[PDB]
Amino acid sequence: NEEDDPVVQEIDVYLAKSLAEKLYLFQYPVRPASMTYDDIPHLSAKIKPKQQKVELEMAIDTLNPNYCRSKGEQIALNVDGSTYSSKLMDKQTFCSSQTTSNTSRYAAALYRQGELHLTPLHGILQLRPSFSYLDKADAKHREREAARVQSYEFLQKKHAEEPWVHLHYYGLRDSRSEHERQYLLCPGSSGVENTELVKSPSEYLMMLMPPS
Amino acid sequence: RRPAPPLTPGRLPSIRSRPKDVSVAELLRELSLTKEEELLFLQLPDTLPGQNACTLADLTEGQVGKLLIRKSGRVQLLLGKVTLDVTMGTACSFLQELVSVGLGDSRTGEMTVLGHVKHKLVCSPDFESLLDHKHR
Amino acid sequence: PIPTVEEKWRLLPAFLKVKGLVKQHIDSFNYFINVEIKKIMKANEKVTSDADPMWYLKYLNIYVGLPDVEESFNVTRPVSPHECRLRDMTYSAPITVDIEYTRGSQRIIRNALPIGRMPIMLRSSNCVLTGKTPAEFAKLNECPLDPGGYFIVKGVEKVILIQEQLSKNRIIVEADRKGAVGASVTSSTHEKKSRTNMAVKQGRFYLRHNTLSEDIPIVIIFKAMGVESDQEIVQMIGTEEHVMAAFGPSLEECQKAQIFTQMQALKYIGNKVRRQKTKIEEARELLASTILTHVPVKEFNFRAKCIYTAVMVRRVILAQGDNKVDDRDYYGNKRLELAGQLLSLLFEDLFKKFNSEMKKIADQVIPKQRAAQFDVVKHMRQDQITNGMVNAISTGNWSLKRFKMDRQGVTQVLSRLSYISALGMMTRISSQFEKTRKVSGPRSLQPSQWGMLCPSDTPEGEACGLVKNLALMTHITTDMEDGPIVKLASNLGVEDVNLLCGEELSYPNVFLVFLNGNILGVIRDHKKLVNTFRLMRRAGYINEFVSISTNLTDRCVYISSDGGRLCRPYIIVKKQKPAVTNKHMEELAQGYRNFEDFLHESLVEYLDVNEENDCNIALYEHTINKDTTHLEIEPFTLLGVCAGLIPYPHHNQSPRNTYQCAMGKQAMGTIGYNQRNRIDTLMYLLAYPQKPMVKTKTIELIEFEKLPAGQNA
Amino acid sequence: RMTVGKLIELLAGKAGVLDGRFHYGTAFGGSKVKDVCEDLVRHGYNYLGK
Amino acid sequence: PGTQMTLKTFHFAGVASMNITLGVPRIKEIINASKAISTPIITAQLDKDDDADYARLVKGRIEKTLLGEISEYIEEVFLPDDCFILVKLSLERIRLLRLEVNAETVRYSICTSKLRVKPGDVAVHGEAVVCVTPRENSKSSMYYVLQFLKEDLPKVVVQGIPEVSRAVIHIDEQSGKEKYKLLVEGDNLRAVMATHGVKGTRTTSNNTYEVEKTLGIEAARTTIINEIQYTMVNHGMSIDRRHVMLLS
Amino acid sequence: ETLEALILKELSVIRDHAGSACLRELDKSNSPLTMALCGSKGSFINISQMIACVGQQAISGSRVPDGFENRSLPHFEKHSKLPAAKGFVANSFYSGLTPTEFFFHTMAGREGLVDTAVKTAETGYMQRRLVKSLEDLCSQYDLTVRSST
Amino acid sequence: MLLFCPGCGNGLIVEEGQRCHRFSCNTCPYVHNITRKVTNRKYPKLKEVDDVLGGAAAWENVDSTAESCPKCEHPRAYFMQLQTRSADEPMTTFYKCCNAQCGHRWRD
DNA sequence: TGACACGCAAATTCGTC
DNA sequence: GACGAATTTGCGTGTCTCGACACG
RNA sequence: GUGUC
Ligand SMILES: [Zn+2]
Ligand SMILES: [Zn+2]
Repeated sequence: NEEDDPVVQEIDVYLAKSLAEKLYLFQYPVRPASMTYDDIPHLSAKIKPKQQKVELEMAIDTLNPNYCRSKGEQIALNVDGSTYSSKLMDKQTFCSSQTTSNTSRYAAALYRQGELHLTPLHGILQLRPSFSYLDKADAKHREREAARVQSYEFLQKKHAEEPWVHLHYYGLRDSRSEHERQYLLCPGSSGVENTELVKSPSEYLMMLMPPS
Repeated sequence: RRPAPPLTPGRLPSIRSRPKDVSVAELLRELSLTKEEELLFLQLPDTLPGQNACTLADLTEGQVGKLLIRKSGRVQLLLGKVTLDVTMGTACSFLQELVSVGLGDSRTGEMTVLGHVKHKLVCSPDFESLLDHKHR
Repeated sequence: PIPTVEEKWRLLPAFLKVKGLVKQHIDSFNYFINVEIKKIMKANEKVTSDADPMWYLKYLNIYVGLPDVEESFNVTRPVSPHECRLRDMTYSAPITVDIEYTRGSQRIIRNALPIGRMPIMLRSSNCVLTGKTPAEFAKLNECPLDPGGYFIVKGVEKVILIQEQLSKNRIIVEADRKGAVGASVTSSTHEKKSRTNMAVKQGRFYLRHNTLSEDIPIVIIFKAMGVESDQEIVQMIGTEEHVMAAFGPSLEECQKAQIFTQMQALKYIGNKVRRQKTKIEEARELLASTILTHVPVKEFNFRAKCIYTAVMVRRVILAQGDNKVDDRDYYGNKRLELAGQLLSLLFEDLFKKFNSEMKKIADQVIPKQRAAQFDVVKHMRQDQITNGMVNAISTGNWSLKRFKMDRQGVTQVLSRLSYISALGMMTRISSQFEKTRKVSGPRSLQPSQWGMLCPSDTPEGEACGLVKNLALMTHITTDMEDGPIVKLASNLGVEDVNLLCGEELSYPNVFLVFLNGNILGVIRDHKKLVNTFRLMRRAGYINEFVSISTNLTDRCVYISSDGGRLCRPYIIVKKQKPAVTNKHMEELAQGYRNFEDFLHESLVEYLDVNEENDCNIALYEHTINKDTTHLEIEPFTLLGVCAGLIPYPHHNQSPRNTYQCAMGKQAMGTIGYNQRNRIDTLMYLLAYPQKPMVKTKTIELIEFEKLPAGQNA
Repeated sequence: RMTVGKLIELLAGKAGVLDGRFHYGTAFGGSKVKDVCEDLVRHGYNYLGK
Repeated sequence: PGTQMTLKTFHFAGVASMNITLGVPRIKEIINASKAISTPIITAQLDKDDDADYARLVKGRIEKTLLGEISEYIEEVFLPDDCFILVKLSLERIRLLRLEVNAETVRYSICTSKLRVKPGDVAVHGEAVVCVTPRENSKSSMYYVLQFLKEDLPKVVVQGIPEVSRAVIHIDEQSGKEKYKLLVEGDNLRAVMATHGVKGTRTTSNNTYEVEKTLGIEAARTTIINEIQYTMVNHGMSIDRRHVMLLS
Repeated sequence: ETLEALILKELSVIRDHAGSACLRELDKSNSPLTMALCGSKGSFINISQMIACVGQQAISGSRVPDGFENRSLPHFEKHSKLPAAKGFVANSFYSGLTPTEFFFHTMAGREGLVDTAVKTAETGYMQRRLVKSLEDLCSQYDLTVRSST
Repeated sequence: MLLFCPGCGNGLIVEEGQRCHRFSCNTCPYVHNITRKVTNRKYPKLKEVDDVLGGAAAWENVDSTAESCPKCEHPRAYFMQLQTRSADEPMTTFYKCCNAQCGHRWRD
């Protein structure tokens, strides 16, 4: 077991609460890691922190060499029979779902030249593209052509209780992004301090597994 | 032709026209020799040793960690006395990015994108050494 | 030559002194009247009327007393079992509860309120026949060699036979008259027994449950659960070349029908669903807590359920195209049922009936009253409980339609022909199948059972394997909780399934964690997980009756902690050698270092049928190899109680062994120490019983040398 | 019927009633037929069964 | 005899692992005289009894041969023009199996098959390469029809008798004598006997209904006497011919 | 499949040769051998099974099937295609069977005990179904068999 | 094969357009041009030619014995051993085979 | 929990106005 | 080109599923 | 329902 003494690498770890309160991890399981979403222009962004509900809408090109306008105008008439402020569909809707409300273990890690910075995460989120604009379209078309227990509608009204927040987007290149990177990178305590937490394994094992 | 029909089984290549696992020690070694700066998603054990539970929120700011790389072994985390082992799991193949949401007074807010994450590590305490110390 | 310890034959008596043969029949009942009887009281805790929300009663604490009899007028004297056996009486003790009820405006707390009686076992904790001495056993006119474990109702000895059933909260994949089909049976503590099945025909999967009119496509169920985009659906199913050629047709017939939104799938299902409130909410609440109730849903999230259905579909796909099929003959899945939980169900149903009908006794009196205050203890009854208990025990008709069950032939009169017929009936086990000629697998001796059920012990006639007997060394595990287990598994580094998508579960390195038919998450390098869990179990923090196994063909680890599993102790060895040495057993021979501290010193351990699947056991100590993990204590414990009377069983043939173990209970002889006092219907006795010259160690273990049923000639 | 344990049990019982001690006949062990037959000679009877 | 007839397939050996029902189930099947039987076994004799490669040639005649069994690789092309499916028929795999299958044979087979296709969009490009063009009509688009056309091309047989499943040749020897007997596992006796290779006069079947409808009623009373006697001689029992003749 | 039968003929040779060499080792007054020569109750198979070796215990006319995963008993190795491991017993009745050999021997004893319990049902059913159709067929006085009509 | 759209996430079906065939779908506007060549290679498992069954080579597997047959005066004999229960009590039966110019099968 | 003989019924093809 | 007539095939439902004796 | 043939 003594063959572990010569080769010993040292790595320092820092933690900061500067950006811990304002931090949300977005997940995109539908998209391959090769492609990116920060390159496509974003028109709007919407959040409710009360229930950790994020609604995004992406802006795509209207008339590019890869576009069939015949289907586009048909879907436009279907949704028309307002959602879109143009003649065709140029926006995509992504809805979220709150996952692992008790997020204390998960923390983001940044590796600079020789130091590691770990920032606690507030919540982890999963972004998924929703298709509800066809639901309302078909429902309205059918409307035109034709004419104590805890349920789900109570929680729907509970969701409706809160107001909504609108957000601006900042992406690849911006002084703000580098500012936030420095604020999450800057440790402040550059000196090597000691006596922060002492807990022998005979105490940590007893704290982990309660005899009661 | 950037937008191409992606594949579910070959989501890693997704070639369609014209998997290798690595250890955390080697991974951090080649991440360091390139002198790059990327973000990592790490999972920590519940109820860390401290001063009831103790997470990073009920903790301090500064240097509270020490990583150790042993020859012909693994990567081993220390907080002075407690000993943990860290390793990689569920290598992600999809897109994962973290942004900073900023809330103003009522509605006006700034949302800035920081970066993406492409590696998930998990760290946990090895109960073997704990039992060896408690028994002896 | 290898160091051999010729001492491990004294571990077995010390182990049977703690528990074993018939002590588990008393353990199941002593644990039920101390743990579950108050769990049922806490379940049905508050009940009130609807006339005006002012009247209510509360259940504080419930307990039972000692066996007492109510004579002419307030005469409660301690009665002995023999007195009840001669007077055609019934051995029972009252149940005194401390409830509170509000009459008028003030609250009344009446302590020691009797609500009924309940039978008590002969050698239970509340009975008088415990912790006594043979001199005092002769004072009460009772045989000290009587093992007990029966019920005395109307002057007859009734014993409840152990009944085996199939495992719940699990997925089975078996083949039928045309092809292969997967099924899932769901039944938790709350009364909800469901049986869903997914079938394959014309390369199209269909889900069948008795609540739906006809088949519903699996992709429709997926889109209704919440997963909308068809890409992540196949991602969760599996990313492989051969699994897509079988999943494409269903996707395209799903695209055929105009269903692309959650509302479309919900309306489709609600139109399909028949039941004797809109269609959307009907389909939503039907997918919520009707199909699979063993997977709880926190708010309305169907993600755990859809990943469960996806891994089920993957198991069916991997079963499809191959000859890998699941059978019901495996005993690692079959569970046993004692008399404890049956009495639990009976008692909870009687208690719910008594609470719900008395709720209607004071519901027709409040408006049609005569004064300002209503007394409820005078509107109280104590005959339905006693009547129901006695009827269920003596009659034998376990009929609970609140539980949707009808069972006959559960209790039987204790055989008092000889001393072996009485003990051998206590270890008799009944099967769930009925006595028919179609069965050949379950009747056939299975290679799975090893040291748990006696092979030779079986009646020859019509039932040729439906009735089985237990082995000498085996233990029935009771039920536990899973809090600390899940906590330690989460701290070990297991991953949350809600974060990673469907693509990573197709990875060969990824392993899934199963706990009592529940997906905890994903774990990598399962060897360290299994090793650490085994070390923690050997330590003493976690209870010893928790099974853990791993299967590589489907790459899943199972963690079993349900009650009703078979457990027998095994000696642990470390890399060439048994941990138990001569100095460890010399202290046992001295009088210290008994079985419990042997288990606390990490020298022996219990293994189940599914956990010994991934373990190597050595017969003797000369056959110990480098991959052997455990060592069987003795090889002669495989024989049962009736087969332990045959000299040189290996010399004899199995038909002769079966004939002799069947005839051993019909042989007439002495019954016990008090045969002149007891008055039974028919009794056969001998004049001068002799002692067997060529005796067996099993004879000495049961002390058959005190009551022999034969003669030397 | 193919029952060989009967003759072994008879032999062991005879040797026991002659010597004066009970002989063990447990499964997968007990006593052999090599040390018992040589003990049946000390008394004066035939060695196996005759 | 039937009460002492309760063990399964007796002649246990690796020589011939043919799942043949013989015992109380076969006697029960004979007594019930059911139309649909289990374990179909048909014995046939060849005209050329010494020539063995000839028996191999006739063995490939009476046997269901599928198209995917011959097809080495199939393709679905996609181009700016209208797409089609292209199957590459292998010639050597027919050669060592000695089939009478050419490209025109497969074309005519698919042209008279159950799947909806007629000789308007099927051609033979070269030697053993066939092309089929998916049309746009009568249920839905051509893409959904392409998924239905790729799953039944292997199902479409190229030669043989469809309900005939498996055939094996048995070598029966003597002092200096050698014979090759054809064992066909099917039911259509009139079709397996009405061929060139096997001798049509000397060929027997196992199903009573098949020999009843093909040969006749008087010829079905003889195959039921030999069937019962063949089940009693492998058990070591002894019955007289008259007891069976009276029941027949 | 070829390996299953290539070693199955190697085990029966040992038993046959042992039984054949045992016949030259026995006396002319051996009571079991005398009864075998007479043929009253016994055969040479029982003699060779009681003296030389039992042989191999076959189940469903084949080897013992696996019972946990790819192995019959947990005492053996995984994917262990060995004769003495799978289903071959070596000790005779006089010598004494081992627990694994005793289990493999009692496995075949339950094969016949469940078979003699089921035969009675369908046998009696086929008997009472066969009698009800042929019970009035009689021979007349002119050498002719007729029915009631 | 299996192809999905990157924008919406649903699958695509190919159908004719205006000037050339197109990769279309019925959930979101997204069309990809069909160019010089698109094709995939499949390899169905080809059939094997099976073995000839029967003959003395197959009988070479099971061991024979040395015992005369009272039909043609030959020591040539194959023996078979089987278990079956008779009317009184089980007894092992044996089958007899003649390895000669006649080659008949009996059960004693 | 196997056996197939009865009805009951819908997809489909030759035929003639 | 369009309507009445007769064929083949998936699917619905009913009956048992050996004998004898003794005891509670 | 149990026990034997
Ligand atoms: Zn699309
Ligand atoms: Zn001959």
